[PDB]
Amino acid sequence: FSKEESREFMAIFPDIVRDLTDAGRHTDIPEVTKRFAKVLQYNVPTGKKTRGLSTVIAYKMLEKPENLTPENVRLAGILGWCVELLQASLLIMDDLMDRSETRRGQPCWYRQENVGFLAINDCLHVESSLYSVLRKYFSHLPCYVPIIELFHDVNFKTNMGQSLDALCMKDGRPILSQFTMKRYSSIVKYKTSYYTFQLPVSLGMYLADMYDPEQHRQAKTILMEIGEFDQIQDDFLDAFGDSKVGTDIKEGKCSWLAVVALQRSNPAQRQIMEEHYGRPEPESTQIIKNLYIELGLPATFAVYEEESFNIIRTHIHQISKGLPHDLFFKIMKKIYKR
Amino acid sequence: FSKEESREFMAIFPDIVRDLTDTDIPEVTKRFAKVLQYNVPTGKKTRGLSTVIAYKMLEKPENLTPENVRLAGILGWCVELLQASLLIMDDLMDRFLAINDCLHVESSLYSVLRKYFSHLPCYVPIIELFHDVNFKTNMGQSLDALCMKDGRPILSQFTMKRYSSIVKYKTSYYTFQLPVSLGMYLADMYDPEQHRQAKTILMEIGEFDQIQDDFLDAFGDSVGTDIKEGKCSWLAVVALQRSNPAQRQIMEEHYGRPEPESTQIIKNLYIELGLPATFAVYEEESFNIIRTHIHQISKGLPHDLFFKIMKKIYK
Ligand SMILES: CC(C)=CCC/C(C)=C/COP(=O)(O)OP(=O)(O)O
Ligand SMILES: [Mg+2]
Ligand SMILES: [Mg+2]
Ligand SMILES: [Mg+2]
Ligand SMILES: [Mg+2]
Ligand SMILES: [Mg+2]
Repeated sequence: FSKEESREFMAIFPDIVRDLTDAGRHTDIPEVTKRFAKVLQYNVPTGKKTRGLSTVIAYKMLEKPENLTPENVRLAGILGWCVELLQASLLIMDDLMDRSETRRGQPCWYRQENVGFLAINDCLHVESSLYSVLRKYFSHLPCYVPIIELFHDVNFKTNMGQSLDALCMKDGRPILSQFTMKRYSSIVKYKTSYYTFQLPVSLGMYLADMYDPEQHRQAKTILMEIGEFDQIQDDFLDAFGDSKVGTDIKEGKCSWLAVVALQRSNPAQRQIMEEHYGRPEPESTQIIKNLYIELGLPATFAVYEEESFNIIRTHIHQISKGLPHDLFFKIMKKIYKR
Repeated sequence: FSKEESREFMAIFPDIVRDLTDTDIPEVTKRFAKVLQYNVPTGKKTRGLSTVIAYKMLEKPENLTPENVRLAGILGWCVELLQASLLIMDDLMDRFLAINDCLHVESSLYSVLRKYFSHLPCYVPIIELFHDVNFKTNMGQSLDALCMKDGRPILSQFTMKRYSSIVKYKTSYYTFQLPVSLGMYLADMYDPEQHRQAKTILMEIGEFDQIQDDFLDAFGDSVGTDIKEGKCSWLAVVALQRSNPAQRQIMEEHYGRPEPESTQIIKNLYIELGLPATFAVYEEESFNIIRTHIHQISKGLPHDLFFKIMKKIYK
């Protein structure tokens, strides 16, 4: 993203914290409002903010140029921060569920002194807070109700994704019979692609007064295809990228690598996965990495990266109902880095 | 609640489960049906039935159609979905329930609202009420947690002002305000002054409800764990107001400890400090104040609704 777009977006965050903690609403409980400021300051504004900024980009590529006022671009930024509020809520909870040590370079929120399982309340609180932001800045606009309904629906779908991911684990141990490409695809769609890709684009559309369910559906078909590649590349680089140190094997994740390894494995190779996948010992991670190398997963990913890129590019050329192709090409180029 | 009211309310629940669960992801949808079935419809449903009663006592008789009473029942089930999300979060904090099931069950009430209410004039006030009540409930949960540090109760925090705030935010908003404000909105009663007048009485009733509960935790016939858990209970707050330095040291030493003998030491102190007699004086004085405020209720609100709520809490 541009320096001007990044700085404009970052300037909004302190106002959202004031709106949620210092707007003279709850003056009888200052210790709680001061704490919630710290919850927001720790968990919301330190990332790359890809999803927030992408909300602004989407809006700027969907709206008529003559409607792109500083005021409307700031509303897009506020919607972006609501996506970053939802994400913060989801990751606070996922870290507690996964018992992770760090997120985005920082100790996980639940590990901070006197949090622990109180992170569940903080998760609910941060997600609830975005609706207060929506009421303040959007209650007077026609997009208000569609935007509220989109956030609640995406929250419900993301929960289905997280729960489906959990149905791949039994008492801390991966259930390898569950590691199918069909279930993988479903996990990625529900758990990540709705909030990562569909939510920013649909928000841009609503702010631009695009309400045609068919325009949203066309955008969704493409964004779910891009989202699937984004998570597959992420899974690949967890094991094969250059040092973030990847822990997906130890964690027993239903990764694209594990799914494709099980498709390709002879019985001896399947037994290695059963014995060593999702185990804590370093030598068990190395055994799984070595099996991924033996099964040719690097070549497999290289072929998938080229084929998927060509299929998505073809599908974007075929988009209709006046959706701008350049937006979908721009999202592709960010994800494929070409 | 009449047999007819209870039975009509219960008949809605299977529809709500089908609405939310019945797809490319049938194994996780089936699981979510079980999450709902196992956690939402069991036990008394006082908050959801209160929403129906509020609507029936607020609406014009001519508008009380079977169809509108069913809409009130659906709003009551939305309150019960929020209750279930809060009981799940409590079960998770105590401990096939998954940690995200509390978030998922809470999110599901907004899908029910969209389904049944999105075309009605009351829709935005209702969704905004749920949004605000959720935020306030979370603030109250956080304030309760600020009364504990490193596993020990912070007795300097145990003030009546903080106790009243905890009860208001954590409990009374969603238990008492939300059912009545829903009944009002469904009956096209939008006037902020009417909601405010109801709120004054409902927060007083909610305060007595929690104080009675706190009293019975220690003094009721069973099994109460407030003392062992170091809870910011009315008994602990008043004990600290009434204690001399020797009595305060007994609280510092024994409040919030795991040993059964420490719970008996604290119960003995509550007896020594006359907490039972203090509760008797409060129950009589609060009953009189609340009855007075109900008789004074204005802005065209019905007395009988608030008397009914008061009578269920005080018996
Ligand atoms: C309803 C909830 C709480 C959803 C969580 C959403 C999410 C993006 C989880 C992280 O995935 P992960 O655990 O597979 O990977 P990591 O934690 O390593 O990012
Ligand atoms: Mg996870
Ligand atoms: Mg995780
Ligand atoms: Mg990853
Ligand atoms: Mg990780
Ligand atoms: Mg109790």
